[PDB]
Amino acid sequence: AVGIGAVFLGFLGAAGSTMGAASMTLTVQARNLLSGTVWGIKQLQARVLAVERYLRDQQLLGIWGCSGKLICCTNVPWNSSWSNRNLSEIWDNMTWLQWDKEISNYTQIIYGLLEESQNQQEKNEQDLLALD
Amino acid sequence: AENLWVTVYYGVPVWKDAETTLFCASDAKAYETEKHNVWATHACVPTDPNPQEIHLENVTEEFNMWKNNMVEQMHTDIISLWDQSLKPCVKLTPLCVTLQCTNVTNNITDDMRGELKNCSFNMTTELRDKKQKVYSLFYRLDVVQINSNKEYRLINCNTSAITQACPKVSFEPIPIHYCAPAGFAILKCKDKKFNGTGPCPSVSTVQCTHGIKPVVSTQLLLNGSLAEEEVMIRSENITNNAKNILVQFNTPVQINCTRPNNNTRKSIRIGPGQAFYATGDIIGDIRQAHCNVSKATWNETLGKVVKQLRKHFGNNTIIRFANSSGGDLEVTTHSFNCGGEFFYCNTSGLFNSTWISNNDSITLPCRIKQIINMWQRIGQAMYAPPIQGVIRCVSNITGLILTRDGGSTNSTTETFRPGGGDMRDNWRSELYKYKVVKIEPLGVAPTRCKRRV
Amino acid sequence: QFVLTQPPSMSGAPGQRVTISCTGTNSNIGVNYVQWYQQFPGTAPKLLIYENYKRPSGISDRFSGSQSGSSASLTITGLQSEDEADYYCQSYDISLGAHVFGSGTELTVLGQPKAAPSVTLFPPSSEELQANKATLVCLISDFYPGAVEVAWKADGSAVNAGVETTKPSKQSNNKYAASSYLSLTSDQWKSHKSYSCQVTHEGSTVEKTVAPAEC
Amino acid sequence: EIVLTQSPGILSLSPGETATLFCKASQGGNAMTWYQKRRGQVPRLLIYDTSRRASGVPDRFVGSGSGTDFFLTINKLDREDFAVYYCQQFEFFGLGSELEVH
Amino acid sequence: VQLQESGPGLVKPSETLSLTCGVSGGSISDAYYWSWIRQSPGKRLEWIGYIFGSNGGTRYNPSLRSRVSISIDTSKNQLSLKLTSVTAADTAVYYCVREGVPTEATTGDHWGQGVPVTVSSASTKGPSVFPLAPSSRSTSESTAALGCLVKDYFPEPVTVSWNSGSLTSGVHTFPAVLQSSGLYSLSSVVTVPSSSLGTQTYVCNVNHKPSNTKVDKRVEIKTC
Ligand SMILES: *[C@@H]1O[C@H](CO)[C@@H](O[C@@H]2O[C@H](CO)[C@@H](O[C@@H]3O[C@H](CO[C@H]4O[C@H](CO)[C@@H](O)[C@H](O)[C@@H]4O)[C@@H](O)[C@H](O[C@H]4O[C@H](CO)[C@@H](O)[C@H](O)[C@@H]4O)[C@@H]3O)[C@H](O)[C@H]2NC(C)=O)[C@H](O)[C@H]1NC(C)=O
Ligand SMILES: *[C@@H]1O[C@H](CO)[C@@H](O[C@@H]2O[C@H](CO)[C@@H](O[C@@H]3O[C@H](CO[C@H]4O[C@H](CO)[C@@H](O)[C@H](O)[C@@H]4O)[C@@H](O)[C@H](O[C@H]4O[C@H](CO)[C@@H](O)[C@H](O)[C@@H]4O)[C@@H]3O)[C@H](O)[C@H]2NC(C)=O)[C@H](O)[C@H]1NC(C)=O
Ligand SMILES: *[C@@H]1O[C@H](CO)[C@@H](O[C@@H]2O[C@H](CO)[C@@H](O[C@@H]3O[C@H](CO)[C@@H](O)[C@H](O[C@H]4O[C@H](CO)[C@@H](O)[C@H](O)[C@@H]4O)[C@@H]3O)[C@H](O)[C@H]2NC(C)=O)[C@H](O)[C@H]1NC(C)=O
Ligand SMILES: *[C@@H]1O[C@H](CO)[C@@H](O[C@@H]2O[C@H](CO)[C@@H](O[C@@H]3O[C@H](CO)[C@@H](O)[C@H](O[C@H]4O[C@H](CO)[C@@H](O)[C@H](O)[C@@H]4O)[C@@H]3O)[C@H](O)[C@H]2NC(C)=O)[C@H](O)[C@H]1NC(C)=O
Ligand SMILES: *[C@@H]1O[C@H](CO)[C@@H](O[C@@H]2O[C@H](CO)[C@@H](O[C@@H]3O[C@H](CO)[C@@H](O)[C@H](O)[C@@H]3O)[C@H](O)[C@H]2NC(C)=O)[C@H](O)[C@H]1NC(C)=O
Ligand SMILES: *[C@@H]1O[C@H](CO)[C@@H](O[C@@H]2O[C@H](CO)[C@@H](O[C@@H]3O[C@H](CO)[C@@H](O)[C@H](O)[C@@H]3O)[C@H](O)[C@H]2NC(C)=O)[C@H](O)[C@H]1NC(C)=O
Ligand SMILES: *[C@@H]1O[C@H](CO)[C@@H](O[C@@H]2O[C@H](CO)[C@@H](O[C@@H]3O[C@H](CO)[C@@H](O)[C@H](O)[C@@H]3O)[C@H](O)[C@H]2NC(C)=O)[C@H](O)[C@H]1NC(C)=O
Ligand SMILES: *[C@@H]1O[C@H](CO)[C@@H](O[C@@H]2O[C@H](CO)[C@@H](O[C@@H]3O[C@H](CO)[C@@H](O)[C@H](O)[C@@H]3O)[C@H](O)[C@H]2NC(C)=O)[C@H](O)[C@H]1NC(C)=O
Ligand SMILES: *[C@@H]1O[C@H](CO)[C@@H](O[C@@H]2O[C@H](CO)[C@@H](O[C@@H]3O[C@H](CO)[C@@H](O)[C@H](O)[C@@H]3O)[C@H](O)[C@H]2NC(C)=O)[C@H](O)[C@H]1NC(C)=O
Ligand SMILES: *[C@@H]1O[C@H](CO)[C@@H](O[C@@H]2O[C@H](CO)[C@@H](O)[C@H](O)[C@H]2NC(C)=O)[C@H](O)[C@H]1NC(C)=O
Ligand SMILES: *[C@@H]1O[C@H](CO)[C@@H](O[C@@H]2O[C@H](CO)[C@@H](O)[C@H](O)[C@H]2NC(C)=O)[C@H](O)[C@H]1NC(C)=O
Ligand SMILES: *[C@@H]1O[C@H](CO)[C@@H](O[C@@H]2O[C@H](CO)[C@@H](O)[C@H](O)[C@H]2NC(C)=O)[C@H](O)[C@H]1NC(C)=O
Ligand SMILES: *[C@@H]1O[C@H](CO)[C@@H](O)[C@H](O)[C@H]1NC(C)=O
Ligand SMILES: *[C@@H]1O[C@H](CO)[C@@H](O)[C@H](O)[C@H]1NC(C)=O
Ligand SMILES: *[C@@H]1O[C@H](CO)[C@@H](O)[C@H](O)[C@H]1NC(C)=O
Repeated sequence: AVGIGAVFLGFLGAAGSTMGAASMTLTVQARNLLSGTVWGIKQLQARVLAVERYLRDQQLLGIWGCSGKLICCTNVPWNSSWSNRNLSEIWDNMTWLQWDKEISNYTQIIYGLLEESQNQQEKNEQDLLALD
Repeated sequence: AENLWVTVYYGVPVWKDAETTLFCASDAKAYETEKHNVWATHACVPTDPNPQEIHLENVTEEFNMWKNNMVEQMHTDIISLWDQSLKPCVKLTPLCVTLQCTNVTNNITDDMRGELKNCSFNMTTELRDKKQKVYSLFYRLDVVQINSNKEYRLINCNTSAITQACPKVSFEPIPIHYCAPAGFAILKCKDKKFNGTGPCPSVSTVQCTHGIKPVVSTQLLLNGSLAEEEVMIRSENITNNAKNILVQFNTPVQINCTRPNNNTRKSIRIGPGQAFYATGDIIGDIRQAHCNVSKATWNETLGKVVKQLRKHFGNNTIIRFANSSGGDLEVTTHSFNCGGEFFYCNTSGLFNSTWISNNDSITLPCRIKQIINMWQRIGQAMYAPPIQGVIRCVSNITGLILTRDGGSTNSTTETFRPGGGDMRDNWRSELYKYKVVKIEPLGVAPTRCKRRV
Repeated sequence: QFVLTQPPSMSGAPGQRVTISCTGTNSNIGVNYVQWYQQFPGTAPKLLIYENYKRPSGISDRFSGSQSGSSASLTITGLQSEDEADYYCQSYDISLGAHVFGSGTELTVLGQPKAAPSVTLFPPSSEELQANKATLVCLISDFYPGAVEVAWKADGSAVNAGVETTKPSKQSNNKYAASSYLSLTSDQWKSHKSYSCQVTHEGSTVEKTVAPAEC
Repeated sequence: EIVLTQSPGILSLSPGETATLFCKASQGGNAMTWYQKRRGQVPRLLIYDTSRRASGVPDRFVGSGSGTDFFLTINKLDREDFAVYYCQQFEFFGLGSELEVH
Repeated sequence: VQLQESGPGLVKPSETLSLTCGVSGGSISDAYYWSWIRQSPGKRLEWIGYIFGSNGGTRYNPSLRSRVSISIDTSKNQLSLKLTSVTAADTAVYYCVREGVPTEATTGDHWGQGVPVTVSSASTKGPSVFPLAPSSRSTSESTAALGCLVKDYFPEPVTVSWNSGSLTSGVHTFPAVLQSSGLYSLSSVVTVPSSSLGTQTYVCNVNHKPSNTKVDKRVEIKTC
């Protein structure tokens, strides 16, 4: 069937390519994140720094709508005043490294928007199952 | 439709630049020499064979060797390993004593001076009541004159104590591998021509570096990694004359060094369970320890570096060389550690040439110090024991360290001189290809999907 | 240099069962799919095994495929005479970031009988004598094994001037074909009474002879 | 060797104004440095890296320029600001300028 | 879906080889990979590059990445390869391939026929084709060998059809020899029954593409 197809790369392998092709593989970029006489103190503080970072990320993802989905969607509409880009060009033109410098200004606000949105949705569905 | 919705993505491959600690690890053959005789197996997990070296396409990053980190912690870590390899060994406190010295038995010409002095003194035995009379040999660079008769003392016994190294622990380097912990990566520029600053268009990431052998040398760095094709010079600001110039050349040039005098060690006892190693009899003729290099290969490589150096200063330029200008001992000459003994070898015979705009072997003589003081710490002097037999060692000269003279007042020639300076530049000759970057997941991007209630 | 290693040649009787091993490292084989390809000499290659055990339609189930660790293996049960070819293993490698091929393995099937050679000795055309040259052509076809000997000869002596020779080339019937040309002028052509191509194959010596009297 | 050229130099003005001295290099690409020397005293650093100020420096001294051409501009001149000034790329040096009360 | 190759067989050193791959039976825009493969003498197989059919995304061998370029034109349904500053290592046979359908009963991969490409400084040559006329020592027991010597053509190849390809029975294009002059010479024979020797006519239609010529030389029997 397949004579020669693109198999898979290492973690950060796709990161030069476009975001549409890079979104096919996330599990590789996710798995290489946890694990694979004064010096023991340096190794132990390295390991606990690693698990501290990963647990912070898991909690920050948990307080939004999606705990463990690894791909989410939500109910906050995109304001075009941040990005001013077409839909047709971003998924077939740019990389994430290219993307991050463009969206670097508008951060730390979108997170709070997600927080408030998830909070209001939870209290409204709470009221729904309250009258249920 | 036009209501695009935000979508969060976990594990987007993207990074930033950062600084953190690192990880030391070597092979499994270093554990065969058991019981921590070599250092860096107190603190070494064995490396796993064939780590991944994954390649990348289009992505292009910029590097900078001069403000690069992790070299600073390497210079810290080697010093800390050196200090950890000494506290289980004996002190040499009761050795600072009045020495009765004379010349060794040799048909000496009057104008030449003795390189060996022959001294005898008192020392405590295993008990406290007996004391004995014993003799040994020393070099002239270790005793000084206290002030009829003629008597000496050691050089260091007025500012510090003195620690003898153990004869168990060896001194040869071994390939240290550096590795990143979980949640970082190490990049590597694989470009063939990259001087040391700026963007590199073909990168590759990695989890662990290649083999690095730490050797300490002041000029003419040894056993290094040569470049691919040409001879590359690198500097930070070339028109500034304060910064050194690193020259990495292509073909290695062989060097021999040897000490021919046969030596006999001898074990004096200080007291309960304390050994001390003198230098006993000398069987043979007293010759002088020296180094050989080949003539034509040296001249041809100097022609190579002249041809490459001419591009940074215009074509019509006279270029010459000169020996070191002055200073303390271990920066005029070049200095190294062969066979578990330290050499300081004069280099004036190599850097005397001038270069116009268009079988035999060179020797050079050395000297031998027994006590050393590397890194110039304020209270730390280290003795080294002698060894047995004729000693010789072969190596590959690989790189060079130079310094331009600050010549004002309208002179077309640009002389160059060797200058040792810091120990950091030897590591900067090998970590010129790695920066350390930090992974960041959870990007966020708009698209057309919406979560249902 | 090839990052995938194979032993270069192997031979076996018809009906035999052999295993061709492809040896590499973890970085290429241990994570990717490997493929097995077949080509004849002078022939574009053909896929045999894709994704380490699967065969496309048009290919028999006579071959089998397995993979373990950093090694791959093809197994031929019931070797046929048709399988005199060159086989290759192929994969993709991360460290080079590229597709790579193996060492190549020439499967020469045993049991082929020794075939006595067919010889043809052409004189030059009279056009070539008008061009003042003389090509003597010795075509040696349909023979086994591929150890053939050509020798060009004069009236009483040998000649090795103007001689060029193609080797026994394994043709479509798994036998061999070869050729030799003897290049002279037309004046050197008419300077002799005969020219001979004497070929030795399987100990058998056969000499074809033309005469410049016979043009 | 890189030679610096100093412009206008001898400059006589009144207090409360702004002034600007000029310097030009024979080789572009490098940074610039400005030094103040008063009468019978020790010189003092004003400008390093062509725009940065040292300690004890009010920001009314502003250096600027690019390539080979650099300007030093002082606004709101005071009595202590009347001094001699020097430009500096590397071990080389310029001849100087003179600020005098008019 | 058939794949065929086009281009000059001889390239001068330090110049740019160009190749055109013509595809039949399908579109180039389909969701498939299209790849170039070259084969050195000694049968060293080496991947060059590939490009996806739909959007045109490319991936080359990095080790030649400076000098290789691959393009696709859907208008002519063609693939194109360009290699600048060729040297002697680039003498190879070239195929263009399609990856194959990810289904149950596929034919496997789809291979081209190939172009042989020679990197050389010497000038090309139109061949000298001479009719190997069968002598009486060639006409043994009612079967004769009659052929054509394609002497001094440079570079390879020459295609030999027989009566414009209408006869393929009993023919054999033998392996060519590589002379000390550096020029190739091949033998292409057909074995013919003797009774047809007086009636039928036999042209070898030999073609040399790098010199862009075709010689149609008839083989005729004559006494001396
Ligand atoms: C740049 O890199 C080169 C290449 O490695 C270095 O050159 C080597 O330096 C090492 C020093 O560590 C030399 O190793 C020494 O070799 C001696 C001779 O070994 C020969 O003889 C033994 C016994 O017959 C054989 O088994 C062996 O195969 C050799 O043929 C040894 O005697 C030394 O060991 C001594 O010390 C240990 C320490 O306890 C004792 O246990 C031993 O019993 C013995 O007393 C040591 O192994 C080596 O010879 C050098 N050359 C080569 C070609 O490797 C350079 O040193 C390095 N550059 C610099 C500046 O150092
Ligand atoms: C690194 O290696 C280089 C290369 O070897 C060394 O360079 C040489 O250093 C010596 C220093 O000793 C240079 O000077 C020579 O010293 C001689 C010693 O003088 C003795 O003899 C005189 C009488 O001649 C006595 O009065 C005196 O007390 C000493 O006993 C001088 O005599 C030499 O003079 C020579 O040249 C002059 C001028 O031509 C003649 O008049 C003399 O007759 C004699 O021929 C000389 O001055 C020597 O020149 C250096 N070599 C070169 C090639 O220049 C470095 O010293 C070494 N580095 C270190 C730190 O040692
Ligand atoms: C020669 O030596 C110099 C040092 O003497 C050496 O360093 C380079 O100097 C240039 C200055 O020309 C640096 O470029 C600066 O980089 C910083 C980094 O953030 C920027 O902030 C700077 O911005 C300028 O413009 C701003 C506009 O308002 C100002 O506010 C600001 O103060 C600056 O004027 C400027 O881009 C450069 O980073 C260094 N280092 C390097 C590696 O280039 C230089 O490398 C040596 N060699 C050469 C060939 O010059
Ligand atoms: C530093 O010291 C080392 C000491 O080992 C020294 O390395 C040795 O040098 C010798 C001579 O330079 C090398 O011997 C060579 O051997 C090869 C292979 O056997 C030969 O091709 C050479 O000559 C042979 O053939 C000649 C005729 O062509 C004969 O006349 C001759 O006698 C030989 O038979 C040559 O002699 C030896 O291989 C090296 N060994 C190593 C391990 O390097 C080195 O040369 C010294 N450094 C310098 C700069 O001199
Ligand atoms: C300086 O080094 C020398 C040798 O390099 C040392 O000299 C040796 O000292 C011993 C002392 O026991 C002498 O041994 C005696 O020798 C005589 C000779 O017959 C013998 O009769 C005695 O019974 C005893 O064995 C030895 O001779 C002497 N070496 C020489 C050449 O005379 C010396 O210890 C060192 N220190 C000094 C001189 O302070
Ligand atoms: C090592 O220990 C020995 C033995 O303890 C020391 O020998 C002693 O040396 C001193 C001074 O050299 C001697 O004092 C001298 O005594 C003589 C006569 O007794 C006198 O004429 C002198 O004016 C001086 O007072 C002492 O007697 C002597 N003792 C012995 C037992 O020999 C030696 O000095 C110590 N050090 C070294 C470096 O050898
Ligand atoms: C080492 O490699 C770096 C990177 O290639 C070199 O730095 C670059 O040097 C060039 C000069 O050859 C600089 O170009 C200059 O740019 C300014 C920008 O305005 C322009 O005005 C000048 O006329 C000149 O064209 C370039 O900016 C500089 N940096 C980068 C990032 O490319 C460096 O020269 C190389 N060699 C050495 C010996 O350091
Ligand atoms: C670098 O090269 C210069 C020139 O070759 C070296 O200068 C030379 O230095 C030596 C020792 O410093 C001078 O030797 C003198 O010998 C007399 C003999 O009595 C002595 O009285 C003096 O005190 C001095 O030791 C020598 O004259 C001098 N050469 C010249 C031409 O001035 C310099 O030593 C070299 N640097 C190194 C590290 O070798
Ligand atoms: C690495 O970089 C190269 C060079 O930029 C990439 O090749 C480029 O791939 C894009 C695919 O998005 C091509 O853009 C599109 O091409 C089609 C062709 O029909 C056109 O219709 C579109 O409007 C758009 O231009 C681009 O032409 C192509 N450039 C080259 C020089 O080949 C490559 O995809 C990157 N990634 C990898 C993994 O190699
Ligand atoms: C040990 O060696 C030194 C060094 O040569 C000798 O010192 C010499 O002493 C004489 C007389 O005091 C002087 O004339 C010489 O000039 C000195 N040499 C030097 C280089 O300065 C000392 O005499 C030697 N002692 C013995 C016992 O041999
Ligand atoms: C260096 O000195 C030692 C000590 O004398 C020499 O070793 C001797 O070698 C001879 C020859 O085999 C033996 O007879 C002795 O027994 C050895 N002595 C010891 C203590 O082992 C050694 O040979 C010398 N090195 C040379 C000459 O190169
Ligand atoms: C010093 O240089 C020599 C050659 O000048 C190096 O020797 C080569 O080492 C490689 C790797 O082990 C071998 O594959 C080669 O066969 C060796 N010889 C040659 C002629 O290339 C040597 O590795 C260098 N380094 C040391 C520490 O000796
Ligand atoms: C120790 O002795 C040396 C010998 O010259 C001298 O230079 C140094 O100043 C002395 N240091 C002290 C602290 O006495
Ligand atoms: C180096 O070799 C060249 C060519 O053999 C020669 O011309 C030159 O003089 C040599 N260098 C020196 C310093 O003699
Ligand atoms: C200068 O160069 C040559 C060769 O090294 C020679 O004339 C002389 O020994 C050198 N100078 C010194 C001081 O060694």
